[PDB]
Amino acid sequence: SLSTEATAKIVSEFGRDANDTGSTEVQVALLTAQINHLQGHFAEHKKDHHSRRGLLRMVSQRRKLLDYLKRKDVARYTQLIERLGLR
Amino acid sequence: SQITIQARLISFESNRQQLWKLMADLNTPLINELLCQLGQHPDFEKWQQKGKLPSTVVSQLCQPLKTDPRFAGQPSRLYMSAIHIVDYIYKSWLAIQKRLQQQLDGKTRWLEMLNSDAELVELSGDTLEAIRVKAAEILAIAMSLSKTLFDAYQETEDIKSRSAISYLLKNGCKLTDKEEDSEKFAKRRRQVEIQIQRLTEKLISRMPKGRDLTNAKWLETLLTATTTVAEDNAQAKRWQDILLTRSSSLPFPLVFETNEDMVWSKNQKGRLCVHFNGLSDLIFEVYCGNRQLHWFQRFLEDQQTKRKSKNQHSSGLFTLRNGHLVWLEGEGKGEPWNLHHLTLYCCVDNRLWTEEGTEIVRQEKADEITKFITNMKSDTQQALIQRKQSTLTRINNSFERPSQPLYQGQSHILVGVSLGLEKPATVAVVDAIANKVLAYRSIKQLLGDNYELLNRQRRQQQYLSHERHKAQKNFSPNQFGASELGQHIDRLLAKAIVALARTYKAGSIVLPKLGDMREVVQSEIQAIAEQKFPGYIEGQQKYAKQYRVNVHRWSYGRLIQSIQSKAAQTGIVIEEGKQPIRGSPHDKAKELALSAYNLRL
RNA sequence: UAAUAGCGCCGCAAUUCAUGCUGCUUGCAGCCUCUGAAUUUUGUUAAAUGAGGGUUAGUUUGACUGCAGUCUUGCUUUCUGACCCUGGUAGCUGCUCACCCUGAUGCUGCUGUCAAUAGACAGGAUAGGUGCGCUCCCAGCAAUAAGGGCGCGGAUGUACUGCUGUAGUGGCUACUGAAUCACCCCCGAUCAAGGGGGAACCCGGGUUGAAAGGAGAAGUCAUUUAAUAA
Repeated sequence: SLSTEATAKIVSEFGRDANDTGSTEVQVALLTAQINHLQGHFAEHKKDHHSRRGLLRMVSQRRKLLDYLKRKDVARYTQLIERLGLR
Repeated sequence: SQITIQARLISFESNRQQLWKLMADLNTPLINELLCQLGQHPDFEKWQQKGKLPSTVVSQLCQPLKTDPRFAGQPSRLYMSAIHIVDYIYKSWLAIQKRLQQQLDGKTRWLEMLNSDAELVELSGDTLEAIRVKAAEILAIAMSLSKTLFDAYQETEDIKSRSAISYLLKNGCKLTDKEEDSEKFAKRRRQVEIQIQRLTEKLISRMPKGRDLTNAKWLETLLTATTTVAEDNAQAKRWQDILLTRSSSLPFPLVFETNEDMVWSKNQKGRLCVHFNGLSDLIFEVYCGNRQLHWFQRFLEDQQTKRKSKNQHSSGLFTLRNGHLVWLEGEGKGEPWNLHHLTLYCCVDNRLWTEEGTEIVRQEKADEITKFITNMKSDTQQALIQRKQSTLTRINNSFERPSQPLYQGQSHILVGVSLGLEKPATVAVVDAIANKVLAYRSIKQLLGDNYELLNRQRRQQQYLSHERHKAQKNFSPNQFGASELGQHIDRLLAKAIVALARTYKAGSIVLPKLGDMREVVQSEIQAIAEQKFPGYIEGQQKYAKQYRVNVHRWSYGRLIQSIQSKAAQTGIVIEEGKQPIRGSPHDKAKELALSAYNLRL
């Protein structure tokens, strides 16, 4: 999981205001940071079957938050996808 | 009659690495030739209807793949190994599917036919006695009885009077006076409905999957799933089912179906050596215990005897039949050809060891080849016949071999073996003309000094099943079971039963027609559980877990095979019969042997 | 302190016969000295089973020829012995927790010493409960079965381990500590390789624990762990 400094850095950059501890844009940015660091380890230690459980949860949570934001506000959804480099 | 023996093969890296590269490259057309039939082939449903693969189709898919830029680097015998394996994969899978289709139809007839006594009265518009009288007429006509009654129901509808034929069939081809409980009938008719449902859920089976060593689909899916967003729950789960899949680490084995495509020799150091057709640069050294060495010396003696005799003796009687070359998985770190272990598994027909046994195979093949030639009676067909006629003349020229008189047993003395859940075996030796039991054995006698091993097997199954549960909750790789102990116990009983059959000069060993006990129990316990937890499906599954699990762990097919193998190596005939539903384990064994004796005519 | 009960095994006490023991009537009479089946009972320095994790190309189960002489290979497994350990730091990573109640196929349970903090040090497979074990039972913990209660911010169009967080417990990779044995001791080789020196006993030769083998490929179902979904 992320360092303390790394979370604080990510919430301050995706949060719309000093009040955002966990808007849908902050929650997807923290799952995205985790997934990138986890793909770099799980492709190397292919035998680590306890980390595949962690990845498949963490990707599935991101997709639900994105589908919710798509219907709620397509402009916020489009800007979030750009800023996270997703397709 | 056949057995498999084995040795590890040793050879310097360059040879164990070159062979690995050919098998990692061969393993791939073993997958592309399944896909060329899995989805590509248009006729596939005609094969599923017939239950058999056409004898040339895999070769006709492989021949143009021999020049493929991906597959072209391999010897002519490695392509025949590919064609062999893919032929056997589908020739098995289609034959599994056909018997399931036949069972589903063969019970769909019965679910339509199985009626309550009140339904027979309504459907006939007549009395249940009129039905008993017509059932008595049908038995009088009939006198394969069960088959004849199913034929007489298919044909001959006879103004719905075939309802009386269904009355015979549900009563086990016999007349019955009693009128049945509709609750017992409801359980009975429900078991048939459950078996129909489960057969369809099984018949919808997966296609054969090849050993993809590349991880390419898995790596592509990983980078897809982590960098992109799925458009559907079905797509997000499709990536999960791929990412959870464990990939294979070993290529398919080479199969050498011609015994002469292995060449044997003796090394300067006195050790035995082998080489394969198309790999004749790569000499390998045999390493095996002296408990098995006598076959590997016999391989070389069979070969030298033919070569010393200007090919006038045939490998139609060579002790080696076919070889399967396989990489057994090693442990720790290293390149695959330094980590794994080349092992050569030789199929051997054990009755070729002796001269008296070789003469059986000479007569068996000489009769089969004579018939084949007379059935053929083409261009290359003319050369196939010359090869068969030349085998038929050469097979008469004998190898110098060990002599041992054949076993002979008394045609009236039989060993009955009774299998069950609590007693894996129990034995009665019957003189069938005296109607006299010569001896009985229970398990405590039937493996003597080893009787502690049954208690060990039950402790080990229970202990290890709990440890596997605890280990899975922690994602530990430690996953172990009593399978090799159960295999040893089934072999101890197989030796003791045949030693007992030899002791009393028995003419045969009798084994029960157990059939598919696992599926039968699974439907009986479900039809019952549905009456005790209606609507609560989780409670229905929990109803008798330990009984259903003990039936799925019951090794009856492996004990039946272990006895068959050891009996046929000794020369004792195997016979079969219905095992009684009631009586003690001894009475079951007694009546089983007497039933198999009564079935002689 | 506690663990009374339930369930599975292990013998021990009997009772009933036989697949056994004496006869000739080759099928009866007779009993339980053995060897075995069935039921019941029992937990008496009775007897018998008895899963903390690991270690040897180990020994014996082998082939051929008339029980004697030749040849012998180190494969895949099951036991019995014996010995060793109860681990070390260097990264990567999963899960779990605002705080409470219920407490799960949940974790933990040995001897001695110092602390009496939660942990070190030295011993060790006798290691909570019984003759021996359990998903059962007792004791402590319980966030990491599950359900319910419920505080304050963000979000609030159905998403919300998403906040209250530095520890707990795992997984994996690299290096490393001990045993690398089959009567002990010593020097080595692990796709190979053996050699040297002793103790004890039997009648200068042996002995110094035994067993099993049909394998590959594909498909399926049984519970049981994880993820996902309505």
